[PDB]
Amino acid sequence: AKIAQLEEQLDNETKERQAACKQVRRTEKKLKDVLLQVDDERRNAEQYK
Amino acid sequence: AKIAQLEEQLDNETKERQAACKQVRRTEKKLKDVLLQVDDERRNAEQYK
Amino acid sequence: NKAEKQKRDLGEELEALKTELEDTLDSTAAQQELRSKREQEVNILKKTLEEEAKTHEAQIQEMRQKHSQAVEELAEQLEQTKRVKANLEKAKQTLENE
Amino acid sequence: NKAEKQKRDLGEELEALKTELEDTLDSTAAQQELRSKREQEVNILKKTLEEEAKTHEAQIQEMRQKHSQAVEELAEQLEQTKRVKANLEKAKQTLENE
Repeated sequence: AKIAQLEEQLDNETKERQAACKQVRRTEKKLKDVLLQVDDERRNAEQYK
Repeated sequence: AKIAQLEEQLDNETKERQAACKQVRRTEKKLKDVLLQVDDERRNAEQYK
Repeated sequence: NKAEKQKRDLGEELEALKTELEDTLDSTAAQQELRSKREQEVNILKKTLEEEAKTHEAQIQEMRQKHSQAVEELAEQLEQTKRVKANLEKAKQTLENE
Repeated sequence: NKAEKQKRDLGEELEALKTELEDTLDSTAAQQELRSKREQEVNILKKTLEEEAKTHEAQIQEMRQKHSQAVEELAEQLEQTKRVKANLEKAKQTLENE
């Protein structure tokens, strides 16, 4: 019985880690896109300077 | 033997889920800094413009 | 990312000096045509050299994967024969005893 | 590494352009020899660049032959090891059959 409850907890815990990894990789893509805007914004300030 | 291997695997999964927990906050904190950094760069271009 | 940002910043310095000298480029059309063509040729050489180096570098990368996969495939079969030899050795000692 | 080297080239070009601008007074009479000298230097650079590209192609051919020879040698060993494995397996069958 302990092995059954332990195996189920491992699958549930493993699934939660996979969902968190997807959100981490998703936020990283958004950060990279927003980071690229810094170059465009800085380029305008640089070209205006 | 199965309980020992199952307990070790379950404990390691939960640690990577403090691993996944702290990783989500790191990406979120860095994303907020990038959002404010691009905002400051935008205002700098307006001042120079 | 910081290196690419510095490259774009350094390029702006060249454009700034060019804009400030654009008033004299029109008057110097007798030699600006020949000098302008030389600048474009240098850019083509950098693009051709960079493209050739990138294309040539890709060939070495393919060799590190295609040749490595062939050696790994052959090495995998060699390791399988070694493990089979160990099992066959035990059968000889057991068959000889019987 | 190429980005770091490219940064030095960009900075050197900016310094060369600044010094070349001040030498415009002497360039009116120095172009008679600089044009023929600069053109000859460009041809020498093209020959060296072509030789470097040709040398890279020759090195790639050696790697393709060296890597292929290693895979071919390993393939021959697999056939010999595989054939020897058949003799060991066949010998084991004789003991079981007997």
